[PDB]
Amino acid sequence: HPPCCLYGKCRRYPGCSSASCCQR
Repeated sequence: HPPCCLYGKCRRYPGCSSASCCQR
């Protein structure tokens, strides 16, 4: 995947349900 927190914020690339901007 690219950066999952792009612009700080939580975009839906494959397996970024465990990015940290996604936790909120």
